Amino acid sequence: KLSELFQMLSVGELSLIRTGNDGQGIRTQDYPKVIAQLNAGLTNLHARFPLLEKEVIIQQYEQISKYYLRSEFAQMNTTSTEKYKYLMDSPTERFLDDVIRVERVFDECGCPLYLNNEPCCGSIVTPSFDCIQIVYPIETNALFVTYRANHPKIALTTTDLNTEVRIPASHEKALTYYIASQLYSNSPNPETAAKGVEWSQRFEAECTKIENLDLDNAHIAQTNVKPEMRGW
Amino acid sequence: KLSELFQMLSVGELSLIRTGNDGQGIRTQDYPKVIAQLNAGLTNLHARFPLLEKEVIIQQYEQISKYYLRSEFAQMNTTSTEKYKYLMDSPTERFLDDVIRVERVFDECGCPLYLNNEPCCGSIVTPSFDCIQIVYPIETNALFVTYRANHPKIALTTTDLNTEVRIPASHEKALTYYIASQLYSNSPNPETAAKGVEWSQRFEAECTKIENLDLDNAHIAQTNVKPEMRGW
Amino acid sequence: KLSELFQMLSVGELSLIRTGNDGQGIRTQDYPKVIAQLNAGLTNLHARFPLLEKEVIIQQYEQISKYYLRSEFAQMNTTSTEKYKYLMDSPTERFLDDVIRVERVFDECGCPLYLNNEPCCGSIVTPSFDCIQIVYPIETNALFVTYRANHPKIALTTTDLNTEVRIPASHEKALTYYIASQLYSNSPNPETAAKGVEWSQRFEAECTKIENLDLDNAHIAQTNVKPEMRGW
Amino acid sequence: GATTRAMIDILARSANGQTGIRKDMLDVTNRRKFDKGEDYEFNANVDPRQGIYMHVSPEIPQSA
Amino acid sequence: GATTRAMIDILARSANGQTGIRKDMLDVTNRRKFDKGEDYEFNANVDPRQGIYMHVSPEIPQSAPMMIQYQNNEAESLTGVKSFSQGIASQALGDVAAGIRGALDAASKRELGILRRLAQGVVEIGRK
Amino acid sequence: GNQAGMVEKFIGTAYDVVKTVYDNLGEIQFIYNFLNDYGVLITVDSVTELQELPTTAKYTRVYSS
Amino acid sequence: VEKFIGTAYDVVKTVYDNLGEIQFIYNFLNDYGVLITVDSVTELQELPTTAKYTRVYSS
Amino acid sequence: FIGTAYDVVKTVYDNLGEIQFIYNFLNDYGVLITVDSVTELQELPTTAKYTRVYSS
Amino acid sequence: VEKFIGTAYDVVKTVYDNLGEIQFIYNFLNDYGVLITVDSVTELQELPTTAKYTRVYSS
Amino acid sequence: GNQAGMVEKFIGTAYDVVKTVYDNLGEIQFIYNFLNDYGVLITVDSVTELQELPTTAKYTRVYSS
Amino acid sequence: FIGTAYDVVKTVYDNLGEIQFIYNFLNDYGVLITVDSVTELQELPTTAKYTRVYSS
Amino acid sequence: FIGTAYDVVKTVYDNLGEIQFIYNFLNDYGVLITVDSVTELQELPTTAKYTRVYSS
Repeated sequence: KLSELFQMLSVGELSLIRTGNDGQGIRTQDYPKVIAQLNAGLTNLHARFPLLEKEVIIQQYEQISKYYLRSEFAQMNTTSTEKYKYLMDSPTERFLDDVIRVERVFDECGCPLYLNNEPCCGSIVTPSFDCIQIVYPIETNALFVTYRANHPKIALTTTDLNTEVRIPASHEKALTYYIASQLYSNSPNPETAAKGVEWSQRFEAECTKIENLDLDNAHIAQTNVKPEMRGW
Repeated sequence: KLSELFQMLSVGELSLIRTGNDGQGIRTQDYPKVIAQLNAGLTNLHARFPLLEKEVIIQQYEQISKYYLRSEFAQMNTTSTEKYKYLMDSPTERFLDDVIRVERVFDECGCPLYLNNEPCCGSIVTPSFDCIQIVYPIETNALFVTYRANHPKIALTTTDLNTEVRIPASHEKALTYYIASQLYSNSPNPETAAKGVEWSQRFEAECTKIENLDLDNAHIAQTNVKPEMRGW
Repeated sequence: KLSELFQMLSVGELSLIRTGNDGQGIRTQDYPKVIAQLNAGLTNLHARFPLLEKEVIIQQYEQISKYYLRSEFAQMNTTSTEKYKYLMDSPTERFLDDVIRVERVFDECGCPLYLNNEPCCGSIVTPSFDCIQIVYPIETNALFVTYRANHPKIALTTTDLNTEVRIPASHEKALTYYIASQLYSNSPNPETAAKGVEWSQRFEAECTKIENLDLDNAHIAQTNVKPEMRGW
Repeated sequence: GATTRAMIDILARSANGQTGIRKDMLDVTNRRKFDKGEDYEFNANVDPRQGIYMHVSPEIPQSA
Repeated sequence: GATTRAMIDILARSANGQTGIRKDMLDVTNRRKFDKGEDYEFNANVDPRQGIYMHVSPEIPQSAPMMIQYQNNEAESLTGVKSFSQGIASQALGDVAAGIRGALDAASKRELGILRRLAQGVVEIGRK
Repeated sequence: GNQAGMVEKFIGTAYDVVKTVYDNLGEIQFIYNFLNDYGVLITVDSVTELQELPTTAKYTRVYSS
Repeated sequence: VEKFIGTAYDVVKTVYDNLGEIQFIYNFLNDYGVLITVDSVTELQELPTTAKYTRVYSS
Repeated sequence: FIGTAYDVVKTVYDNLGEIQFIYNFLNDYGVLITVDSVTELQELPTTAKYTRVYSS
Repeated sequence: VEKFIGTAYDVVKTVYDNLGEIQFIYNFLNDYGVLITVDSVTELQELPTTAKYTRVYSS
Repeated sequence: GNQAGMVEKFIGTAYDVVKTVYDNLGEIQFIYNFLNDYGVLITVDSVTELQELPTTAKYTRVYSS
Repeated sequence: FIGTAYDVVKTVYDNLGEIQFIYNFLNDYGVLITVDSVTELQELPTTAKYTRVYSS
Repeated sequence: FIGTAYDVVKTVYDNLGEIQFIYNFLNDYGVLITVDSVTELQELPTTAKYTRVYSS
């Protein structure tokens, strides 16, 4: 939970600094400063490691060819006045703007489609960082975009400490070292800047350790299918 | 939004500096200083990464052979007194001078044309940094220039903090480090200049990280078509 | 515009120096000092990059064999008392002495001519840095010299801040770093000279970056025509 | 058939003719002179034996 | 054809004759002397073995001729005709001498298998 | 591509209007026909202008005080 | 050379230029209605049911 | 080939002349406008000086 | 091109869109009951035992 | 895959309701049939509306004060 | 192939029209609601103005 | 070859002599200038000392 992370930061890592309040808990006024750094740390960990991969269904409309990955066009977000909401969200999968990289794209039946392929004029291109361009949209089709997902963003004004930070206990130290590095690096004092650099190096060492141990089952080899494809 | 970026700069990165106002928000008098640096940072990120690619239609006139990529000749910009507005803008695609590199040039039907090719006397040459020279213009034709696009420039006198900064959350830190580097490097103090250099190195490390992870799907390989072209 | 460049120099880059007036705008007495450095920066960028290439028509006279590239012999410059004005300028192309390098030379029909070729006694030689020697001038011919062009020089006594500085937004930082380097390097103070050297190195790094990304479409390869020439 | 296809893949998918030129080698005029086919003139900080490289197909391994 | 085209591409698209000269090698007069063809005189800070470079076409990899030969060997093994060859198959049609018929190898028998059919066609024409 | 991108680029927010017009295109043709033959009752705001109307305007309503 | 007359861009742009007239047609269809007048009752019948406002002039 | 949006746009384009004639006729002469209730009469633009209402 | 009509996603989403009606049916089945009326006693018998509430109109 | 993932994604917490409805589907059909033939006793809150009901509604209970 | 969940969902989907008709009929006209005890009568929604209770 | 702009320029150039003669005749002798309304009469240059106006 966020309370545990705040206590851990207050005593042990952010101890000899103002934000830690001498190990008596993070002040209720410095929340929008640890939370901003925490969002960056969670984004870094969720982009460098595959801690959350999710899929989103994009319903194709006859007059729309550029589909934006924004919650304003979501089926569950009822606050938006968009006439056509092509994102197909469910109470289970909500699509809270947590998109880090669009990896794979499928169709309604389940056949993979090419992504960003120029020679094949049947591929789904990506114009901008959050858009999906379908040159050939059909009113009776739906996409099945799968992406690497981010942690649901914790608002800067969040006050409830029961908001759960969903990271494995192995990356707790990596996140904490990242937060310490980011908070220690703001000041231009050489002595404090050196500590910030040391925290950055230690965070990059923890990440290297987790990569070397593959605690998230990311770098796992697959069955070779090249002989079958080449006709052996 | 711009308010979130201003708060993030004020507390955490531009903390021990005048522009940060000791972590109580950027002053309403220092806006035209963070905004000038923010425009440079957005331009750098949008030129080094393909965060926005857009197309513009250039209608050919019988008497015009040098077509300038300026909003003064746009179809939607009604403030200009130009007799012939050959840029074909729409409420969707507006062409707000956000041109970084003219990459590909097509025709009305959709057949690619050569760009800056000397031996072929049917190629679209580029005289200046914002011009398109058509040696053979026809009154019943239109171009389909596609370019890498920049973020719509935020005016130096902008006061509304609801102007949205459209960058992925992964490049938020890269942009913030760039802003810190630019603001810290103005002073000739060796101690502050060292911090500016460190921020520049950290920005160039974040950019290298994003390049290595390809979070924008930029360096993706394509299907090989050389055997087909060579007649194998 | 020049006003935006002056403001950007005043706050952010030329901040901790006299010319910046502590970030309250460049004084109306220091204009002929930023403008002199700005002209040098624009000349450097326009000579190292092809930001402006232009052509000039030189009408050949029977008694003239050495043609000088000076506005005193221009057709539009009516202030000069020259009997023969062989430069053929138009309201569109004015030839404001903005010549950086004479690259290619053509004839009236459009057939390329050799430049500075000794063995061929039909080539247009270049005696001085601004002269064009035609050993065989004909009263019924005209040249089509094409050169890399400079930014129209901003006068040292210029007071109107609406004079537009025509550079792409990607080279804004390169120009600003060059101006900072030139202004910081005048003083012999070791501490300030080090900052000037750092600005020079950063300018040369920005130029290297733009060269590596080819934002001006300069280093683009051409179609190979050697097999056709060699008879393959 | 598989070994023949592998040999053809090694010989074909490669770059036979694609010649790379170092960006900071020749100026604007010397680049045109080199492209035309005449003698060129390079800067004092670059070497012709390293700046210009013409790709050739890698040799098929003797095992195939 | 593809391998021959690749060989020609390697040999042709290269620079055969383009000679590079280092910019800071010879002064104005010595450059002219070198261009004319006489003896030159270079500065003390440059080396002639590095300043002057004449480009030559890169050598064709030995794999391309090997593949050409192999695909020209898999054709002579499928049809049966092999370039300049000594053949008896044209002299072994019909009732011939034993010595002539006794020098029939595999290629000659392959070539005779078509000759007999072509002669059967002529015999069927002659019967008509 | 089925040229849907062009429709989005130019008719992005007016596609509802365009589709509604296309749905009632037969009634659009009917309304085009009636008007053509002055089949509608033309109204004028005063006299000495009812004469300025084409003779085909068989049906007219004049406004007076 | 080739002249591009009547292509997809031309049709789409021609429709876009006439978007004001299309909007006027939509408003005329959805908001209000016009009075359609005929000469005889037979014609009232020969009229489509979309004419909810009719006037017949008889002797 | 399913160009539904382009099919609709082309079908509208083929009858664009009828729309132009209708707009010109309605903006040139001025006809009688009939509205069902008194409400949309008030919501009518002021350019329609001539109105008729049908009630029960 | 292929039109995907009636696939697994279509059926599942059609069921999901009608989840309110399914919940109403569940509440009607589990919470309360309706009064089912017939014309004669014979029909009362020809009625399933799930009709725990019956009314017969007789002359 | 047996498409159970789609059911979890869309019917994740309402699967109990869906299964309960599917269990009593025969009784659902029976209840669908009765209502169709106005076999249920329709109730109205006043008079002058019992007439507004379809003639097939043979059975009615009227509420009055 | 054992698609038990999908089999249940498809079986419900095949009879979805009956559910729609039942919901529309019950929300359109208003029928008599019968409840066994007085408790669930109070737990009934206020939308059921007509109720009958069977007791012993 | 579609040189529309050059076709127009060449067509004008072929009749340039007529334009030169017209300009010389109008600037040499001085003819009567006729203008429809009184407005363009005032907007006429002062070089036209001779004017005539047609009104109803």
